[PDB]
Amino acid sequence: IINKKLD
Amino acid sequence: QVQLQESGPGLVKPSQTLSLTCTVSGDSITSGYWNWIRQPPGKGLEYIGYIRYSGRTYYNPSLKSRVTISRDTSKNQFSLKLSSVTAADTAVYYCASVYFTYWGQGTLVTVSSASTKGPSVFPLAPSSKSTSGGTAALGCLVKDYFPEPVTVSWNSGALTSGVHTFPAVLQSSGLYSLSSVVTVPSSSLGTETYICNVNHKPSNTKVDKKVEA
Amino acid sequence: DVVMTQTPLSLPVTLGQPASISCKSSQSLLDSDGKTYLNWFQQRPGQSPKRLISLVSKLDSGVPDRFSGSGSGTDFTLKISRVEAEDVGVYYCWQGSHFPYTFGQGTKLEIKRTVAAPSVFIFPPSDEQLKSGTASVVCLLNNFYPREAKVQWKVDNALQSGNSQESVTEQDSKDSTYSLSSTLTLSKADYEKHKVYACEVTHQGLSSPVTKSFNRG
Repeated sequence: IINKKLD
Repeated sequence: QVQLQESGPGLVKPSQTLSLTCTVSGDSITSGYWNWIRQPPGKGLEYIGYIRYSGRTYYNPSLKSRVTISRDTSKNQFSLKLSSVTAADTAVYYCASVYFTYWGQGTLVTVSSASTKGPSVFPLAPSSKSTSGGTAALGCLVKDYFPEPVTVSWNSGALTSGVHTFPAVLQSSGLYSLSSVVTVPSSSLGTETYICNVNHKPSNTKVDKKVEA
Repeated sequence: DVVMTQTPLSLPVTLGQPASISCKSSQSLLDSDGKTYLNWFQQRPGQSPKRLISLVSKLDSGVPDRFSGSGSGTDFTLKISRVEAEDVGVYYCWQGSHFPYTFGQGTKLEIKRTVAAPSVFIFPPSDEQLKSGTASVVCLLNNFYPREAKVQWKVDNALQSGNSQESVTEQDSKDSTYSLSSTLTLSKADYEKHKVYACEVTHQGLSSPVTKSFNRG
């Protein structure tokens, strides 16, 4: 579950 | 699941460099993102930055001139370097996995020119006046150490339920002090041995104290 | 950076009642990819923060459905339909659509539970500490609610003033109770001058004050 911009 | 644990000196003199290491178990740091984040006393959370699966780093521009994050894939460890510290860098420092799913327990770093000092450990002896029917209280008084924190365990971790370790208080001497107490059955006295184990990492001291009735 | 602000910063909630925390950001968090990276942490007492809500309203794993999240663009709400004891802690909203990631001040959720009286214990100083020249007399108030309590020291019936220090635990995540220590500090010389050391406690959970005392012998 993605909760963040990584780049 | 992924486990993380940070390590490093609890005390850093002003204008010196703080160094911390995070050891990762259960998955390789060649694969994820590895974050540092800090919690100054009573002052929410502050993101520091990360190192990537590939070694690429991102730094909070609030800190980027004094901060380095690096990694040792041989030891499955990544690390934090924050130079020219001031009392503003006093905080709990946490490492965490990608999306902050898994966390270390955090390590308190105190920025101060005062010297470290380990604690004296005195018994809070169970008496007839520390027993309430079936319940007796006993403890350890952990006095005059700097800086925070001390860790107190009981019978090397076998005695977990019933423990209260109170928050430290800063005395006007500039030293901290706290008590750790535990409630046990009054029947266990005389027959069960009770020992408190005090860890003061900043001074590299561990103290074991047998508490007798 | 993008600023996160929470309200209130302190939230006392009766067990079983609902609770609401508002979060507002200084910029929209709706990214062009269609996602809104507003999230919530729960920091239980003595622990690190843990994921609670992701993307405004998706409950993260292991989170009870009593929790809800809402809002769009700049105004956000955390909701607990019925507050339970495990909800004790600090709640942080944070933002992951702009670098650097930024976090709210945190809202401390304190729990109002059943009133319960402390159990009181008293400890004489050990002979060992006396050799250092100082005497610490500890009075312990265990597992009580609310946190307010009056602890007075009496030495041979003399009311003590200005030589005591108290410390209170965070409230328990399972019991929602407090425990308290009160420490009376004397020189060994002054400790040896007197016989009876008494710790006197009043609390809303008590019909009468409770005294614990010892005889220094």
